[PDB]
Amino acid sequence: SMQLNQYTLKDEIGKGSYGVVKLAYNENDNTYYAMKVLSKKKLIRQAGFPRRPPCIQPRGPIEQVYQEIAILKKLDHPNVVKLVEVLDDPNEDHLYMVFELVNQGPVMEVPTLKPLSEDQARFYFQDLIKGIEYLHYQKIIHRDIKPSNLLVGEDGHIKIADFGVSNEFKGSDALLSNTVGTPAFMAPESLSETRKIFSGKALDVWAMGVTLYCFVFGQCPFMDERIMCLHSKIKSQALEFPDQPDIAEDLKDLITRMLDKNPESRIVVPEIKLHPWVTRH
Ligand SMILES: COc1ccc2c(-c3ccc(C(=O)O)c(C4CCCC4)c3)ccnc2c1
Repeated sequence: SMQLNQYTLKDEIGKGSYGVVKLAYNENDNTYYAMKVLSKKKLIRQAGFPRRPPCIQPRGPIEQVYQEIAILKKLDHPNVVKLVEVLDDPNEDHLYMVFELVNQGPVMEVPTLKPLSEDQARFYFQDLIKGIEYLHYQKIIHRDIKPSNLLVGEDGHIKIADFGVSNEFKGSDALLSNTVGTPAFMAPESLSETRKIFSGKALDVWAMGVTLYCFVFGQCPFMDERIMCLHSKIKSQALEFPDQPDIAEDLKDLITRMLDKNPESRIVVPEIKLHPWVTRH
């Protein structure tokens, strides 16, 4: 182990888009936390080398980690991770973010041969709806919703984690020309060279749909090892359900509406919350 102020850093417990997460014992309150460890110089290099003056690269890449911190400081919800401390010396390269620990870790790593039952998928999906509606109300889009970023706590409820690429918008929605994400979870409107911008909140809904499909089938609905073919399938392949496991028709309807390739007609979170599959047991 190693010592960092009042914390004793132990094994790696996660690795997200940036940095690594360590188990950290706080000697002041005899409690374990999760500590994300980052290198400022490594974050700057991850955005790419800057271009000589003549999809524009941001001028100051280090601003995204400080946006992530500002976003996390704003959020207090039982289905969202809780940032408790930031350790950041301006004369040091490392940055540390301390979170309340969510003991069981990620709910699923896609693909899996052990999907969730329909009733357990509903319980976790109800948690995901609560967390996402709260983020959207706080004018936050997550941009990387997938099962591996949903942590299961001691209480069996999930918390949304990995805000590394999250964005705060002004107004009613985020207006995007391009976006980040895990390709198998990216919405079709984000994968074409077009003149048209798209809604950030509808990207999160599409990713919730791919997540729910993963919860019950253990793999994404559109999949290919060849990136160009994956993008083509997301944009042009009709959604299909495997013959087994057999799932309820109302669940198929909900997933179909979340995975509407047209973001204008795609179901919105206030409607998802009242869908018959979500409100029954
Ligand atoms: C038991 O295992 C864990 C692992 C990560 C945790 C975290 C945590 C903190 C920050 C990030 C991030 O990269 O931004 C992450 C990601 C790493 C991969 C999954 C999401 C997790 C928080 C609280 N309890 C955790 C418990």
